[PDB]
Amino acid sequence: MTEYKLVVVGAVGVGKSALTIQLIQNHFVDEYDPTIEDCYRKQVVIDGETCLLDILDTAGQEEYSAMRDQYMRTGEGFLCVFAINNTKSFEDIHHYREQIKRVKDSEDVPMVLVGNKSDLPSRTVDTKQAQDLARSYGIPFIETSAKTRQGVDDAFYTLVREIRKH
Ligand SMILES: Nc1nc2c(ncn2[C@@H]2O[C@H](COP(=O)(O)OP(=O)(O)O)[C@@H](O)[C@H]2O)c(=O)[nH]1
Ligand SMILES: *Sc1cccc2ccccc12
Ligand SMILES: [Mg+2]
Repeated sequence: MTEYKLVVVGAVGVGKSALTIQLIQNHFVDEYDPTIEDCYRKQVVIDGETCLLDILDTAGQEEYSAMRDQYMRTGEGFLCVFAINNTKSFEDIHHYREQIKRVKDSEDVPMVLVGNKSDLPSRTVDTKQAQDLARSYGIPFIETSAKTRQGVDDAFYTLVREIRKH
């Protein structure tokens, strides 16, 4: 059956691991080693079509490695994650976006922009400015909380739809 290869990228601490573990294991893990990169696989059903998701939860020290480049070439879609209380992580999106397009040598790569930690009160990044950036990229924007589950399945499933459309 169909497999979708997803790569979760973004600055350290934005919640890549928390998002991935919430999606797969349905619980919020609050102090997951920042240095661990790993693959999470799970069978799921999406719009009826039964699926295998292969999700790469990236670690920052691997950024310029030959292995990262191969993983990006293999990856079919990218969840580009920032935190809504961390402006720098939002500004880093530009960097990850350009890297993915370069490494995969394409201007149209399946992607979703994710603004995580939506449960936190101290917002520094407006939804509108994230929506504006996503529009400029021509990709969906989904706001999530790995802690509460809000938006998590939508983020990942929407990325699968983006891969289908491609
Ligand atoms: N309140 C809240 N905390 C979060 C959320 N996602 C991650 N965190 C916390 O933010 C920190 C970094 O999360 P982590 O998943 O390790 O980030 P990574 O470096 O992108 O893998 C951890 O302390 C998590 O508990 C969220 O949606 N809400
Ligand atoms: S989850 C996983 C494991 C190995 C290689 C991958 C490439 C791209 C996406 C996900 C991967
Ligand atoms: Mg992590």
